[PDB]
Amino acid sequence: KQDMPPVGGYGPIDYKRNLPRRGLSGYSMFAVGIGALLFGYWSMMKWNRERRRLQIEDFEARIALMP
Amino acid sequence: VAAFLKNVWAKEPVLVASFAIAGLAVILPTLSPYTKYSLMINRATPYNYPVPLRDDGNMPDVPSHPQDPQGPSLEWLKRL
Repeated sequence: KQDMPPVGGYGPIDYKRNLPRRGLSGYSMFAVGIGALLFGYWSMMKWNRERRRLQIEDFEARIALMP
Repeated sequence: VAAFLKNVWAKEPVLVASFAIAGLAVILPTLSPYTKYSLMINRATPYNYPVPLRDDGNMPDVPSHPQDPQGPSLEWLKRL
């Protein structure tokens, strides 16, 4: 008399197949790429030109002496 | 030819991006006035020694005093 089949309690689990967790698509990408890229170029011309100012300063001490 | 940019950018999207960097690179050095500031600096970098010359009568300009306003003005860069 002690056999298995239970009265209730069932799901089931799915046979489904989906995980569309997107994801900033469709022209939202290529937008964070370009602006941060020119931001790095914007970081230039305030350092290389600044080091160029120090570069003439470095060559200044050479020319002032040597007579 | 209007879909020709939309039947290869959905077909081979690698060299299409190369030709756009082949473009926008040849054209722009002839466009913005930030160039020729590249030329004014790259000539005004003193390597060698500026040797003075001999006076005889003239004197058109530039006496012996270095801190006199007697030469050019490249001092815009320090103000820049």
